[PDB]
Amino acid sequence: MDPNTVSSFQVDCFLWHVRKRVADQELGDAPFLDRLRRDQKSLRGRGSTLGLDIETATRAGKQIVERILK
Amino acid sequence: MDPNTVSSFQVDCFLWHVRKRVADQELGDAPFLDRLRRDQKSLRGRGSTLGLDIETATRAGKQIVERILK
RNA sequence: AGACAGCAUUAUGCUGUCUUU
RNA sequence: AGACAGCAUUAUGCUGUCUUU
Repeated sequence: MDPNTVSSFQVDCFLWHVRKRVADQELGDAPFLDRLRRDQKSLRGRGSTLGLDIETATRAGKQIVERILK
Repeated sequence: MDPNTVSSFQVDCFLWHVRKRVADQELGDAPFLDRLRRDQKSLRGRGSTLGLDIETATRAGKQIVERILK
């Protein structure tokens, strides 16, 4: 696998999860929710193409984000 | 200000900053960088429409996300 | 009715990953 | 050449915010 393809997928998965939690807390406006829906479909297609699992990639993206924010 | 319009802007600003830091660490693929550029333009337009500053909104988004992830 | 951003559907151009004799 | 996702430009439909008769 191309390293940056995988890391970008992982980060994108984690950031989608963050956005979902924001939406769950009733903080999203209608466009924010529209983007959440579009991006869920996008990540599903990307995940399938890569043979990777979004839930697993989410944990990896969390690790990456935690590293770069310290 | 519509509450969810402002919170969505703040979260989006913070998540853009996170993606920029990911890019700076050479972890982004070309599409990831393409979206970073598009979303920068989008946030500038949204910020201008709202009369808000992206840098200040980034800090608010950080607080929101930290609260959400606790 | 205007400004801004997005989403959906279409077109055209392009980028990336992977497969491909 | 195929699959997937995106970006750019353009068309149409729509959503939200704000402004405005």
